[PDB]
Amino acid sequence: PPPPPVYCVCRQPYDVNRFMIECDICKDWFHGSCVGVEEHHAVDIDLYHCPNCAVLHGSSLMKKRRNWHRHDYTEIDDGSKPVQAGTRTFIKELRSRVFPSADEIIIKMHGSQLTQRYLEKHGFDVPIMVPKLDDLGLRLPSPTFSVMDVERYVGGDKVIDVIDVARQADSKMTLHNYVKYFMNPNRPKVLNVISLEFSDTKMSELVEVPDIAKKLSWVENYWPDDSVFPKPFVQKYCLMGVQDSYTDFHIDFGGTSVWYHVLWGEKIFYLIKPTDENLARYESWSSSVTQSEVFFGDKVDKCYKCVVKQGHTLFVPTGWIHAVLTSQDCMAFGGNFLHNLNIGMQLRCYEMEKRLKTPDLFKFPFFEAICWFVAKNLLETLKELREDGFQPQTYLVQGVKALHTALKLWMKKELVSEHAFEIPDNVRPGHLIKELSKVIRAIEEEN
Ligand SMILES: O=C(O)CNC(=O)C(=O)O
Ligand SMILES: [Fe+2]
Ligand SMILES: [Fe+2]
Ligand SMILES: [Zn+2]
Ligand SMILES: [Zn+2]
Repeated sequence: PPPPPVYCVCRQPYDVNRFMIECDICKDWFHGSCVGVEEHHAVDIDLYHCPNCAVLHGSSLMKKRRNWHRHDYTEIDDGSKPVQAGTRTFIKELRSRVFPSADEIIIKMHGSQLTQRYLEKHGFDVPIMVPKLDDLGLRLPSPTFSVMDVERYVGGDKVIDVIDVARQADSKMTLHNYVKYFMNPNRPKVLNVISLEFSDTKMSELVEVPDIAKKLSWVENYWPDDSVFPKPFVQKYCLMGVQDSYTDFHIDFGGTSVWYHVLWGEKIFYLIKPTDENLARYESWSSSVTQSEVFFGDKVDKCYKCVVKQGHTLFVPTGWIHAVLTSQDCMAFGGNFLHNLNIGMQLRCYEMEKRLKTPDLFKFPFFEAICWFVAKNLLETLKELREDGFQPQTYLVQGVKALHTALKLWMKKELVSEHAFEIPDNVRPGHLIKELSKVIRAIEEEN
């Protein structure tokens, strides 16, 4: 009668859902949580020694650093192989690079001027900087709010996604362990936390997104509360990163627009305009084999450097390509949102993600689902407008049009089989597309 199979110091049966590491001495497996080993520490450990074996054999044999410019710091430091994104060398070169200032393109405003009316008239296609919090409708915890407070409200046991910046790889850690790492001024490595959405926590109550984001948001205006699909929550993110954290050039999921507020620290955004040329080069680079070794800021004509100091708020429009460097230990708040000002661009970005085979976890939850809802709503808003002697605004027309082309396409015989589980259970696809084309045709005639 053999003894039931158990592992680790806790002598528990295997649990394929928990992170484990193997002792090179006893050949047993251990829960990282039981022996104090984080998922990100695994790659640094060559041959692991559990606490028990270490007493007579010493601590784990760690891998040896031979360079400062590659994701694999063990590689010999000769001359072959270029500098990779996120490494110490990369950061040193980035800090000394010369960029045109973002002052050349962004718009500095007062919160009271940033309205829907203002964006419909001047458009929302260049980053907007709002230095003072006044009139934005943005509520945040006081400037004294610290990472320890985040733990206090969110709870130390929550599992968050962390990024090992020098490897440009991610893993999971408890908030408790992350705050513990952040509080020690002596960091063994650079770790960044960029996707801690807290709408579902006690912390959600301390934040109220900017009025302008709430006013324009698709989810805020067109997503039915009674829908069967789980409402997408990408409205409240808490960002924590130590000095030298770095996120490479990308375009927000679903072509969303974003707002960022630095509570303390300093962040530097490298902005690239979404011209057709830039978007093309971006998709090439994004899918290239040498991506990690090419600074995208060198593949375009202008890469603007935007310093966002604590207390400031930045809004970045649809499709803009940007990278971010954490200049100082930083805590920030931000959120994403879709709107009617640049539907075409939003759809363009969605399609690019499909081609690039972007993982489901890195996209706007129910993008097509919300696109149907919006179309259904805009059809009515368009009728009512004409049924009152009014000429719909050009951008809205061009937008609803772009949405028409997209919708029609998602139904094509060969395609329809995919964008199926996405179509909300209360809209008539064909009917909708038809009623749309009709109204578009009218405005395109009686105007
Ligand atoms: O974490 C940062 O400094 C910047 N993050 C992002 O732009 C993002 O998560 O999409
Ligand atoms: Fe060993
Ligand atoms: Fe971003
Ligand atoms: Zn052992
Ligand atoms: Zn255990």
